[PDB]
Amino acid sequence: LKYICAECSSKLSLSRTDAVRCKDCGHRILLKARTKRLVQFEAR
Amino acid sequence: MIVPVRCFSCGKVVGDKWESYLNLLQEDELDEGTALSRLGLKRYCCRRMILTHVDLIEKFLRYNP
Amino acid sequence: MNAPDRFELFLLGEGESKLKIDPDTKAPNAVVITFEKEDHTLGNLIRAELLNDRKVLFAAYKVEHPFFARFKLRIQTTEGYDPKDALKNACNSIINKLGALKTNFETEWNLQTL
Amino acid sequence: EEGPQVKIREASKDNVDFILSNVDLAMANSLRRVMIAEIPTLAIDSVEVETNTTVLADEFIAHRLGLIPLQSMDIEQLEYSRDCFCEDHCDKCSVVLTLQAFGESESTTNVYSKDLVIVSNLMGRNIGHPIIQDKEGNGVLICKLRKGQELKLTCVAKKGIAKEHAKWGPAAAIEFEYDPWNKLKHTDYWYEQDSAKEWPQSKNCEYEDPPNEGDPFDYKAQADTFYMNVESVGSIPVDQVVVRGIDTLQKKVASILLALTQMDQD
Ligand SMILES: [Zn+2]
Ligand SMILES: [Zn+2]
Ligand SMILES: [Zn+2]
Repeated sequence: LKYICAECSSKLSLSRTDAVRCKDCGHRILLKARTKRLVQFEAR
Repeated sequence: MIVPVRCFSCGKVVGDKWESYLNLLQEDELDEGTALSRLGLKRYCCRRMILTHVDLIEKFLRYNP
Repeated sequence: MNAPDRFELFLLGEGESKLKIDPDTKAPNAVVITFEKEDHTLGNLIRAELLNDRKVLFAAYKVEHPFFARFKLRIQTTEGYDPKDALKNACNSIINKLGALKTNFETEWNLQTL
Repeated sequence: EEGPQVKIREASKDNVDFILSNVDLAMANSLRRVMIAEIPTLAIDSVEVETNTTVLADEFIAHRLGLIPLQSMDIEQLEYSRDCFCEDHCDKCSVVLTLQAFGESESTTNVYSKDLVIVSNLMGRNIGHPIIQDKEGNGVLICKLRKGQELKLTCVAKKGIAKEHAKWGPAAAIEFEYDPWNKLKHTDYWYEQDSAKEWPQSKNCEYEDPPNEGDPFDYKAQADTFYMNVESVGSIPVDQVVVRGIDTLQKKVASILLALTQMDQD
């Protein structure tokens, strides 16, 4: 799948056997991107 | 966080009266009471709803992520 | 978590009838009617309108528990007067007064400004 | 007419100050209760979030979205989603309106209620349009975006009762006062010295006759004159608030009458 860095606006797609670090950054803090399958919210 | 859309107690819309309120404090240099009065907030529950509120979202927007 | 659905306050459940007419075993010519999915709004009004009828000996409503949207209404009328007819007369009276009130408010509103 | 009477003292777009005459207390109270809760209104009930990079949480936004006042004029020719024979929702029961916001300028990009755009087919019915009583014409401040923050979502608004959720509340605060002189003695006033000098005098006192000390207590008096002030939020005009309130009460009484008509079946 894909991931996004923390302290920079990027869009890595490195799956397993890759992990850290980031593309043109230097830090190893990687967050996971939002799901494509939408979720509904009862506006209450 | 951000200005509550409607007053808890009664139900009057107060979310559209935030910015205006601020103006009435800095542009016309009024006190909080008169500013709240001019916005049609006669009941002290809504008056509370605006006066008592703290806009924290401005400090939240200070982050880059 | 254990909180019930909100629509259970006005939507009738599976098999639950709107009204439950039960023969009161205490005093003769009396009846207890269970109103489902209704609160004080209807009960207080109907009860107050059942006291206007001078052929009604007793009329009282109660909500046995605020958790559940329902209330019981006990009615006792004079002999030769079925209580259901008292309820009907009360209801129709309410409807008429409300209609007249609506007409009056409309006519009064058509004469205003701003 | 012939029964209860109305006397409009003040009237505007947002408020109606009037006097209910020749009415029982329970009917005035019930009218108030119906005006508060049991009046159908269109409000956001479903929120589908695609992208949300704003500060606020998802359901945090969805909540205030639900509280947004929407046009509920022709709400009576709209239908409950629970009654319509459609899957989930459709155009005969719900109103779908989108929201697409994105930080553009270096300054904070505000997201108001005017940014809501109706998508579903209204087919003639005056409905769904978010009420904007704002002077600048912005409406309710929903959110705030930084520089590259985006908020993309869709809202399905359905017909609902304020009894189910306060977001479907057509009215705000309803002022209600009977017998400004305590001539019915429904209230034993609290005091330290003088009861009259301490407790403030109501405005409605201008519309009734003060008691005479030479006169005894009128024990055979009831409550006839009521002073009301109904305030609307915007979804439904004040006159239509009280009128649809009356019609709702009348209708739900007529349903009980109809039930009595139905229980005669073998
Ligand atoms: Zn990076
Ligand atoms: Zn309030
Ligand atoms: Zn439908």
